[PDB]
Amino acid sequence: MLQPKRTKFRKMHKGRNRGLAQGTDVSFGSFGLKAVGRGRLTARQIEAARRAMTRAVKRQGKIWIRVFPDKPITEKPLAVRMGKGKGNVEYWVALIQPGKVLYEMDGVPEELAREAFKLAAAKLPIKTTFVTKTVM
Amino acid sequence: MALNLQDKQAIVAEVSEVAKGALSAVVADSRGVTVDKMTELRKAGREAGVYMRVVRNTLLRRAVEGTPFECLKDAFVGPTLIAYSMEHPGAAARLFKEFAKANAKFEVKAAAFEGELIPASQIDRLATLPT
Amino acid sequence: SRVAKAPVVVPAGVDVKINGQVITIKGKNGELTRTLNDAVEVKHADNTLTFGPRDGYADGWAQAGTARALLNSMVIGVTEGFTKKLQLVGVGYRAAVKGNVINLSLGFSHPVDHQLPAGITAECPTQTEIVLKGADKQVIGQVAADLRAYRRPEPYKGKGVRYADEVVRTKEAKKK
Amino acid sequence: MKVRASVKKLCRNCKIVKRDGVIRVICSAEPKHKQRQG
Amino acid sequence: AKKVQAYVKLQVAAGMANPSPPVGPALGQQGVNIMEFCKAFNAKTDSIEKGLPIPVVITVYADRSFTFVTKTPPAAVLLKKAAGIKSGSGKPNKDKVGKISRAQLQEIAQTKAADMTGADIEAMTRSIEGTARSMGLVVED
Amino acid sequence: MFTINAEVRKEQGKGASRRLRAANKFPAIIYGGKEAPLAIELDHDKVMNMQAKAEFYSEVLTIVVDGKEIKVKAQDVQRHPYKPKLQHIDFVRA
RNA sequence: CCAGGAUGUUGGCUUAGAAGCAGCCAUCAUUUAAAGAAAGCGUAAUAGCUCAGUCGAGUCGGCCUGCGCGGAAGA
Ligand SMILES: [Zn+2]
Repeated sequence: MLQPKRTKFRKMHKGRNRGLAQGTDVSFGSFGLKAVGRGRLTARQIEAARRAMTRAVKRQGKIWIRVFPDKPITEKPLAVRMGKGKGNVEYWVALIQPGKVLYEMDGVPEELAREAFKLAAAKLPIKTTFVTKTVM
Repeated sequence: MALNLQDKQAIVAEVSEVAKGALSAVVADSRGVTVDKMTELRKAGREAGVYMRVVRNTLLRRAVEGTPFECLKDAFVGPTLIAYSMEHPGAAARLFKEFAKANAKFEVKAAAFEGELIPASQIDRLATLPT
Repeated sequence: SRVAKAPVVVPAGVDVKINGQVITIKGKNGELTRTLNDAVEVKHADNTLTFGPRDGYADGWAQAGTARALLNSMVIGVTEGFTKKLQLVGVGYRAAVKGNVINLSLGFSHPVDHQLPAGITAECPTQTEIVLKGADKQVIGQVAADLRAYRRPEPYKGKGVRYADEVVRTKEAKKK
Repeated sequence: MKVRASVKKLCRNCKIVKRDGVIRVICSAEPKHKQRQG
Repeated sequence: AKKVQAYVKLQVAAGMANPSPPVGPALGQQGVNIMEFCKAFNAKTDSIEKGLPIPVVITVYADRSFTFVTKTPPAAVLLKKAAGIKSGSGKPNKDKVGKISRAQLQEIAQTKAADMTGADIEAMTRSIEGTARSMGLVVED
Repeated sequence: MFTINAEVRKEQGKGASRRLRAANKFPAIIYGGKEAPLAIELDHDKVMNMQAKAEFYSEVLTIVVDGKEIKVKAQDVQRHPYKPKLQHIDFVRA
């Protein structure tokens, strides 16, 4: 999966996800999957979403991952009293703001593009929209 | 699908330019016929296998209209097929006449020999003309 | 809509009586009296019957389209008449008609005696073929369906009552 | 038939018809394409 | 020239007169005899040359025998003794493999006097030169 | 080439800008040359289809405001956070 | 709706055999209004289905959006 090979810190606070997103336009490929809803993508959701599109396109073209978890999440198991120290990291998520260019693709037709991201979007928890590279 | 405007203007424009130089253009009904028969009719007229083509009454109407022609609408009723001759004597009427081998005539609605209109009762007159 | 735009013609002798929303089509064979919806507006002019919607209704034409085919078949039934031929495929499957009742032996341990509705007569040119006739297309289609339920042909041999205009596909019996 | 919230048109002979208030998928080339609850 | 009325076509070559291993009873199970495929078949086959896979219609009515009229064989059977090699392509397009030419298959597909559309000896002539290059072969025309 | 009917704005600020987006309209501004900036309110739909063409960002544009054709050029554009709409476009006198 | 829906050619290699319809490739040409070296079912290979002139004016479906639909089964 996708996760920081090294971090200055192991744990991190909650951190609210407010405001819009930055990466809204594609600057690597001709197509790509854009986000519309609000939430967070885990290493599993991102990885699984990549296999879908990457598979719907056999072994041609190229895909990019603009997003990245880089955010540890701690959780306490069952039969555990509240407190007693912060929980332990179980997985890493990535804050996705409305307009975050999730993935991108290039080297394949426009029709095959939607189909690819269509099987990948179903893997994502939040809604998404298909976008095309625009000039300026 | 359909054909774009510019793409249809040429189609009619072509069939019209060939009608201005066509020494003949007989019309008849060709329903229930097979390809083997159509080809045979084409091989008879010209060894090039090209002869007798089916066209709509419209494509022909505006084609016969785009060119100074009149009194031919009656020849355009339902299934219509044209047979013109851009070269050689337009006496190739005997070929198709013998091909249909029909004791009637109705099928061969009308025609236009050398800019001269001719009914269905004249298809035999030209088909019986001596060498 | 479009279908309603095509006025229906009524042959000679075909007496047409309109009473508000009721249509009585009496001709050469039988007499049908159907009641239109309420959004349909039939207009009896010349020797044909036009159809159109009515201000104040949504579907409008959605109803006129049906009323166009309805009365249409009504005229065809009182003129040429409808007919449905159902042949019985299989061994031991015979058929007989004693009056207004049809006896069928579809392997059942007891001969079935289907009762014919209003005006629906049928004979049997063969021990495995029935020919239904009537003036109402809806009825002649229902009766043929009833005898079609007694034994629905299986996709292996087609054994059972079927339709002369029906194509039954079969399949193998699997391997082992 | 296979009933399930999701219903689509598999083959080209598929048809999405509504009856009484329930989306159905009628087929005339493959009884397996028969669906319900859409 | 009419409609459907029996007309199969399964053969391996003109040499094998009514074979068995390749097809056998497969060339006659509806109205053709697995024996008369030498009488009416070789009625003129041995009068020319046996070595080119030549097919043929069937046409059966109900008069026991059949009136099948043999015609021109495939244009590929000329790609093993008229074009060049008989097989062995090695790699599809990763290599130009072999290569035909203009003069080649020129007067070879011309002999056809019972097929081809259009007498234009230029449009119906090159019509038998497409596949000769479609198999990775180069065009020396 | 691309004629875009415009009308000088009567009030600025995000407040007015928002009221424009709620009526199939969006804020704009034409700067450049020695002339002073001018607030402009273009139609959403209209410009929404004009920007669909790459020739809209390449070729010169002609904005008609108060009976005046000002030959400008697309400098920058701000699209909606996630919807296929426009927020504001900057034009330069050229 | 009633129609047509062809031909080179069963395209070449492979194979028991593959012919539009295992699979590698290739995908030009043709007579035309139009027909892909071929969509799905179907054959052991074929066959057989079949999709992509008349009638006479409306039809096709992606996008933005409102209101609804199914998704929705507890004592
Ligand atoms: Zn279906």
